[PDB]
Amino acid sequence: FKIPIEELEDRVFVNCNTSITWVEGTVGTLLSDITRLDLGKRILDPRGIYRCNGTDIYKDKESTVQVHYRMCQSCVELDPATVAGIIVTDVIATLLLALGVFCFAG
Amino acid sequence: QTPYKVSISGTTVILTCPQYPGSEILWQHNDKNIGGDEDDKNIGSDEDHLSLKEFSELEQSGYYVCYPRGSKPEDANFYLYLRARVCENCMEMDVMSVATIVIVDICITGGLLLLVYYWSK
Amino acid sequence: QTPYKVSISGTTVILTCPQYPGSEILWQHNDKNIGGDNIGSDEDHLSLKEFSELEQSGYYVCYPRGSKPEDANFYLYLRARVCENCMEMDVMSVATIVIVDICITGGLLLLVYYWSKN
Amino acid sequence: VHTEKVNMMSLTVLGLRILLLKVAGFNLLMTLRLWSS
Amino acid sequence: LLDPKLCYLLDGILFIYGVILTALFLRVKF
Amino acid sequence: LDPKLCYLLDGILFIYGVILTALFLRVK
Amino acid sequence: KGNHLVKVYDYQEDGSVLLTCDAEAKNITWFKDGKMIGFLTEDKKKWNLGSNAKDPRGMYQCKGSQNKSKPLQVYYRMCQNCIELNAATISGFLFAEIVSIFVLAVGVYFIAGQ
Amino acid sequence: TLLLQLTNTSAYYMYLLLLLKSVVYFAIITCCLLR
Repeated sequence: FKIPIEELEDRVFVNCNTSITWVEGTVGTLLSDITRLDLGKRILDPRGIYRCNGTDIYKDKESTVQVHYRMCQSCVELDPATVAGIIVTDVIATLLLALGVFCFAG
Repeated sequence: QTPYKVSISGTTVILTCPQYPGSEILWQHNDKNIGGDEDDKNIGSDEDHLSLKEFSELEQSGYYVCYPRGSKPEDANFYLYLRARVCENCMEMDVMSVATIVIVDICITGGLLLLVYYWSK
Repeated sequence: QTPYKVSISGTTVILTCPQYPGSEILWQHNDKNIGGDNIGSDEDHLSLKEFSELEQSGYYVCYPRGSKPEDANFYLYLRARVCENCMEMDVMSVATIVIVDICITGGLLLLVYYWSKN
Repeated sequence: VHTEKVNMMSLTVLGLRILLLKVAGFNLLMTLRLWSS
Repeated sequence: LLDPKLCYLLDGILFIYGVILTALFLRVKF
Repeated sequence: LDPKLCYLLDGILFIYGVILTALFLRVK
Repeated sequence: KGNHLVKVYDYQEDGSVLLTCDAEAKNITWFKDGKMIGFLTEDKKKWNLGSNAKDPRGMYQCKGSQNKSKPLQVYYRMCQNCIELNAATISGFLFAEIVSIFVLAVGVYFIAGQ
Repeated sequence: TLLLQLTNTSAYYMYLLLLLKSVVYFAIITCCLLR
């Protein structure tokens, strides 16, 4: 038994057959009427541990889904060369500034 | 109850399930058994958790299962549906972390300047 | 060899497929028959003006008239993104402008120093 | 359409600005150390 | 994205630096 | 809005700051 | 069809480009700009190029089991460097350069033996 | 967003250029210092 998940346009839905009882996770923008609940934007990186009850052919069963999307948007691709150069030049510049303030103080 | 942990670093993903530690476990996704067969060397299952490298957006991005031998694949009551935009050599940083590091850098630089000026005496 | 050459400048894209000593050279695009008479089409280039990203990309095959659209030489699979005017700095251009600015600042600053020393 | 490298450029431009600030402060400080003003 | 927030943060830091020092200058000149 | 305005205002603030720095440390 | 079996897969929202050669053989290698570089092992026929940021180019051949496969091409130029040329950016460049030159000239003038 | 990348690249080039200018200024002042 699985929990079907489909993205119509930009929303991740959870509907299996009936209402889904959230137990821990994200319970935010929901168009909960009886069946489908979604969590709004796809880019919003939604997670959570869910549940739904017996379906049409399968009574009294209970299987849980766990959405763990990782559509990172605030998400930076660091280049080792660039970051290394930046940090080493920063420390060199601060040492040079210390040298300059020392030379002025005298 | 015993939630999954998808810990990822760069292009590689570490996926572990604490449902029943201490037993042989083969995790199948999409109606076929993908455990330890040395297939493609991409699935490295050492003791309990299986890792994937060269993750793709389309394939191997779907449901998942945990259960030991004896029990049938259609017995387990857990399913992980993860979609991972797996990226190479990258991380997630909000503005707060950058603000913190910038403020720290400015502060330590000012402190060093004041220290040197004090030593100038 | 046949070095299929594409040069993109501004919002107009022109290209060339050196295989022809002078022929009709019909063009194709995902089984479409782009060209003729509107949509840009030259004797050698295609002058892709107003080149948007999603609506205009894919295969491009240079095959002369009288031949099947399959037994051609090459393709290019042109994918490009045009904002408006912009320009692209290769490392040579940035090195050149940096060197020019070095020359300018060095000369002017040395001259003002010479003037001020007087 | 991806937002993967624009964050990298915005992070490195901050480093460039902080380096410019430090070096300008240094240079001003020494120039004033000399004499005149 | 974070560029607008980062630029405004750095601008705020530099404005704080400007304001404190002009206050100090106004103190000394007075 | 737009980052262009932010950067222009940052440059104006920077030049003002450096000029005031020079004046302050000249007088003091 | 004839002699043309190189299909590039696309319509994925992530930054990756990749090839497919629809040949039925064992260990079909990949040519590149006229000298061989890549090599294929089984269980995959998906000789990825990386990301559409480094602007991949060149003509690629997979050696079909008759003689060869003529290329398609690769050309990706998204934006990478995108300096605007409106009435704002060039004016800002000139203004900043003039201001910096002026400030440094004033400093140098003050510097000269005074 | 495209405009962010546009402005960011322009400004990165601008700030690199400014730092390059300040470097030669430092060279001049340090030549004066040592002499």
